[PDB]
Amino acid sequence: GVALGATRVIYPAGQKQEQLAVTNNDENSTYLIQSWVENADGVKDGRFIVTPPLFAMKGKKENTLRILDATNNQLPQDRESLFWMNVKAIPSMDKSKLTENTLQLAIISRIKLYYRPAKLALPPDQAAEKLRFRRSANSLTLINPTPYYLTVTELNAGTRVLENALVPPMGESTVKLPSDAGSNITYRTINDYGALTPKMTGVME
Repeated sequence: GVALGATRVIYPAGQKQEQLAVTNNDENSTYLIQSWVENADGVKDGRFIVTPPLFAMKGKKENTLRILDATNNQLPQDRESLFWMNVKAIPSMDKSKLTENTLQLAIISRIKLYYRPAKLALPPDQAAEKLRFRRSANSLTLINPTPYYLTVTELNAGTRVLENALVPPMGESTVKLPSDAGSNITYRTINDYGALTPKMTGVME
């Protein structure tokens, strides 16, 4: 819920500030966008700040967020970094001035944000071609123990078609797989421009 400029956002050596639009589907309801960024842990750490981080707008409008460098914290270079760019978007946050703490109204849009100064020696086109896969009679583990982080969208594994997933940092994720799943894997990915790729082949081992 809420129609932000994208469903996924990238900071390719943003080295100033980037942007993310906000719009709505409905045109009656007003919204209160309340961005915060999180250290992949869902802890809100001001390693990123947003500007305006906090606004109301009328739902059918645009109001862009800009998202700017507040890291400076000795981020790694032997691997990259991943953020969650959470937005509580309340369709008008009335009934939150000391009236209990149980206002359900919160379309938390929960977006993901990549960081990459891209100063790793890993060739970023091949990042998706060294994301390994391990198939089982229940699961398909995504294997991103690589330093770079790329998205895998619409994973096809043998005789089955699977969900979108996101990459954990230098680690493995899992999606559902049947007790059939042939030895072909293919997928689309999100490259650093937000370019959802053509159908590309994929790399189990």
